[PDB]
Amino acid sequence: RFLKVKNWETDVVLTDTLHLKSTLETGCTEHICMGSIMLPVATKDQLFPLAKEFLDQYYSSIKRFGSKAHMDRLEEVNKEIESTSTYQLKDTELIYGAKHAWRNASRCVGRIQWSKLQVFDARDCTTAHGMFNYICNHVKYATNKGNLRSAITIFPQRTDGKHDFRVWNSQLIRYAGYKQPDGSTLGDPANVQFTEICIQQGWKAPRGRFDVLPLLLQANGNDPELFQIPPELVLEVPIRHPKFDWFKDLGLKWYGLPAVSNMLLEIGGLEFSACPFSGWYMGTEIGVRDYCDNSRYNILEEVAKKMDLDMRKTSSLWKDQALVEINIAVLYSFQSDKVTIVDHHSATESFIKHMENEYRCRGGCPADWVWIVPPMSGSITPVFHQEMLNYRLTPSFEYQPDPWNTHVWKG
Amino acid sequence: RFLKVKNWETDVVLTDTLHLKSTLETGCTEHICMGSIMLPTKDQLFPLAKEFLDQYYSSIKRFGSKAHMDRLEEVNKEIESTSTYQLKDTELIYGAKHAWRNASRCVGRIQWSKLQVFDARDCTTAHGMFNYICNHVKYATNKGNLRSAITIFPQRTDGKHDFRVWNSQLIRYAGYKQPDGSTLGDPANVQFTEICIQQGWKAPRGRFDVLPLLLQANGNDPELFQIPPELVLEVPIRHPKFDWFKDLGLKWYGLPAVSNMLLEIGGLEFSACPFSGWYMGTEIGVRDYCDNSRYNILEEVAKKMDLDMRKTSSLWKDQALVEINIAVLYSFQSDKVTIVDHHSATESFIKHMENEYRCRGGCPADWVWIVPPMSGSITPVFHQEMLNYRLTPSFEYQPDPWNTHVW
Ligand code: HEM
Ligand code: HEM
Ligand SMILES: Cc1cc(N)nc(C[C@H]2CNC[C@H]2OCCNCCc2cccc(F)c2)c1
Ligand SMILES: Cc1cc(N)nc(C[C@H]2CNC[C@H]2OCCNCCc2cccc(F)c2)c1
Ligand SMILES: C[C@H](O)[C@H](O)[C@H]1CNc2nc(N)[nH]c(=O)c2N1
Ligand SMILES: C[C@H](O)[C@H](O)[C@H]1CNc2nc(N)[nH]c(=O)c2N1
Ligand SMILES: [Zn+2]
Repeated sequence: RFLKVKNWETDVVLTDTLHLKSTLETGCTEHICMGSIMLPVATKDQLFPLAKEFLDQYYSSIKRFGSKAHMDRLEEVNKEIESTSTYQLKDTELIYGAKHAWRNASRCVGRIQWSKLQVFDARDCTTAHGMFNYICNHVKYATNKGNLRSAITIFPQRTDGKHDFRVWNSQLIRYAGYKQPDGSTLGDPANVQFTEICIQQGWKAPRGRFDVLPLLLQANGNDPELFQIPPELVLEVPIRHPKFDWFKDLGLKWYGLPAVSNMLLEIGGLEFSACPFSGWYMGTEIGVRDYCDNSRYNILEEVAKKMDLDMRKTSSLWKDQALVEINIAVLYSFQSDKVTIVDHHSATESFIKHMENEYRCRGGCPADWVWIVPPMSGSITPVFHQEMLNYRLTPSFEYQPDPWNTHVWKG
Repeated sequence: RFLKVKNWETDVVLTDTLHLKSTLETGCTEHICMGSIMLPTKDQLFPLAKEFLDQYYSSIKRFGSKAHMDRLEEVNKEIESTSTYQLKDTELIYGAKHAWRNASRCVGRIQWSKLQVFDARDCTTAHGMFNYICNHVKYATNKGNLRSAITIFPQRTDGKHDFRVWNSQLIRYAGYKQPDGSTLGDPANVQFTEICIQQGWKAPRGRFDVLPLLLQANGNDPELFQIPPELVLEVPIRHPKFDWFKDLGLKWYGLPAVSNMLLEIGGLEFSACPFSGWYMGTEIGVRDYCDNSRYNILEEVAKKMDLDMRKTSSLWKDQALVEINIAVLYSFQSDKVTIVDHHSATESFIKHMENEYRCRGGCPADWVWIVPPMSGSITPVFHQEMLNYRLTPSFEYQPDPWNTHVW
């Protein structure tokens, strides 16, 4: 079956055959679409077929499908599975696997870069202190004094599900949130819970509006342990505006390195529950979501007062006006300090080129329109007008429950 | 069976049971989501009628009463004899209100039960259609105090005697391809404009020429008609801060009136059913004015604003977008023509959803369409999970008649 997608701005039609490979479920049915729903121990039995499918993919990618080396690898993995109930990936397979999980991430607009990904193999790691060291090196390499480089660090795979490696942080770098008795929140409201957990684990909170959180690291199923990332390793950018001199007095800053640390990486049926990865920001992530969401820093009102906008009625579009200014400020501040950032116009234009290329060379590109279209100025970006098909390919990045919900405390 | 939808900003969770009454297919499968694809007999007619009549009689709390069963036998008999049937006026009104209620891509549904239904099922000619349409336009415009309305022409018979309005909307602006190779006026209507000209329309060849109506009655060739200009309320576009805004030469019409869709009630097909409401400001200010394949005025406006157009990262397009949208709303408000901004419309829609979940067990909603084409995440709908499914009665798309009609 061939499926077509059309761009309604350019009339370009593309043909997807790749979706035929898709194994997993979407959440939708012939009678209901769950396209806007945010979230819609493996055995020997299920494991070899997952391993085979992955090695067939890997050996096709290197143009050695059906070779002796291909056949020998299948038998060796099969034998390792019957012997030990699991198997170990080669370095090369691990690299290919991690790159492909990114290549397959349908909610990621930054995928044009998928094949430049620095893979750090941390599968010899045994302790939380070892994790902290691996994570510091990742941050330093990825930050690169502002010239950001994509990277992922891969800790040991799940075994019985009782010995998981986890990074308890949702991102490697984030700011604390503190609920006051009067119901107001100081810092980032998204991190209130995680911040309480840290404090309870013995973190001494400085209790300001931008306190970088400590790392909370679990190795081999043990109780997690706290670490402060060295501050010379945390690149931050004070936010100012190219025309509004008062913008700086809002006291805003943000960190330069977006690094997601709470996803599960699946490769050939193996589960990597700690696999922190990082790229660089698209401006709207900070300026639209982090600063302007009502449940986040929520600065729209304050910024609009300072611009003296008419706030008596929504139809003055004061919210929209202040929103664009904050986003100019974010981009300007990053560019002036030579910290890599991409604006939403440029990122979306690159994505369309990436998608066309993927359709030609790969037979498709799974994409989640709800997520790809930026949270401001939707239809002035070319992705708004692009039909997309969403489907699940492996290797993949998946969500997993927050560890404080599942962890067995040892004391 | 029971499905939950969460709002991530407010933590409100709703439970959807209404989806279980869906019959039509979505285009998705368990292996693929098509949520962003724009277009994904006697025997057939009776279950359809029975399903419609059951929901009707239940809506007036007479499910399974004497009247209910009686109507079912009467429709059954008429189907058995004539191969079709006729809706009672009450059913036609209910079916139209519900097709709007069920329109998953419409953010304006809080208003669904206040719809004026004009029954035009006695119409026989294009001149008659023209009269009904003018009456619809004058009624709906109401000197700027807009009122929602639908006019419903005779249902389909053999499919060779279709009533059709060939316009996509009752009121739209002409578009002309030029020697230069550029486009004057609205490029979305270049083809339609040409069909009007090959029908003998004398085009003023301007940037805002109201198109004639092209009306097909009973399967015949369509005929041209000019709407009386005094019936077409228009708004000159000016800006509350920027004096120079007036000089761009911009205006828009007050009445949004979709005229190319098909209304399905009880298995009966109404191929001509123009309906109208009132604008959300972004439809004009973001889509009509700023789409690259439309009026595409971004470059011009950013110019008058002396913005830095060197690099995309100065957000010049975004700054200009906002001003333009302020201007559209300001103009309509100053002229007392009903309009709603995207903030107010999406807040009403969240309220409507809450109403529908408690009263009806759900609300079918297409997030890709409900979320405004600007400032998405600062509107509450962005943070609202929605379930999309197809309920009947419904509005459906149909082929452009010029690809189908036999001249
Ligand atoms: C190189 C620059 C990159 C840019 C500009 C970028 C852009 C983005 C953006 C804007 C999102 C949406 C996140 C949200 O709104 O919550 C996203 C999601 C995602 N990206 Fe990227 N990305 C980049 C690199 C990467 C890398 C290196 C990986 C992994 C190797 C990755 C994998 C993912 C995944 C798995 C998601 C889904 C997150 C979720 O569902 O919560 N991306 N990307
Ligand atoms: C009265 C105020 C109304 C507002 C503010 C409103 C708002 C909108 C908007 C913004 C769209 C999306 C159109 C697009 O982006 O192309 C839409 C679509 C739609 N609306 Fe409404 N609406 C209103 C009344 C109505 C009425 C009276 C009906 C019919 C009785 C209706 C039925 C529909 C349908 C069927 C669609 C989908 C059309 C398509 O797919 O092209 N709406 N509405
Ligand atoms: C690698 C990378 C590069 C980049 N530019 N941006 C990113 C996403 C990060 C940063 N800016 C947002 C954050 O995204 C990670 C969290 N994403 C939403 C998680 C979520 C919450 C609730 C329900 C769900 F289903 C999912 C990663
Ligand atoms: C009744 C009403 C009120 C309102 N405020 N707004 C409206 C939508 C009108 C106005 N502003 C746009 C137009 O919408 C009608 C055309 N809609 C898209 C047609 C289409 C093309 C190609 C593929 C598709 F799947 C669909 C109706
Ligand atoms: C309900 C809705 O699906 C949810 O708010 C989504 C919408 N699109 C998104 N898109 C991105 N990139 N990130 C998000 O967090 C969301 N949130
Ligand atoms: C490809 C994509 O589905 C298409 O551009 C859609 C997206 N969302 C939309 N939303 C509305 N309200 N109107 C539209 O025309 C569209 N276009
Ligand atoms: Zn779907």
